[PDB]
Amino acid sequence: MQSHSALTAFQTEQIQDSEHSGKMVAKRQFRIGDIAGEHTSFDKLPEGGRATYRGTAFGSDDAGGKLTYTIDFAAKQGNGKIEHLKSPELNVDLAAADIKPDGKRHAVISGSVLYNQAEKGSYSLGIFGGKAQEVAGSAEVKTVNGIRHIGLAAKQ
Repeated sequence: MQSHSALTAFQTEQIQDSEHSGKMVAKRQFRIGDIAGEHTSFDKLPEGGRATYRGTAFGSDDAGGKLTYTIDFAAKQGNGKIEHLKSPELNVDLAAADIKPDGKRHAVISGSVLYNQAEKGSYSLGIFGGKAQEVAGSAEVKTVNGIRHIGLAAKQ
């Protein structure tokens, strides 16, 4: 009828200044901080979208893929779909998987992948070079047509 209301709120290691509340820095607080983008943006990735993760994911057979560049600087969801093989089934799409402050910069991203339909693959793409240079990685995509030991090489 005469009826309305609206509320919302959110923050993380992306929202400038709020960030101080977000990550660590200096605050009393309790037990609530970001623990998502802290080191992983800090590497030197700003709030923005698509960074340049250009690489190649050669198969144990080299029936491997290309690592297409798709990471939102916003948090560094370092993922890249593989879509360039003689068999459509071999197309490995990669899920968007984010990167907590693990071992600092967290030189791995625990991203699951699927062979068109078959989600029997785990990737481990990593970061180094601050802006993201040496996105050194591996996968172990495991199927009747899953050439596990993927040689992941990349440069930007």
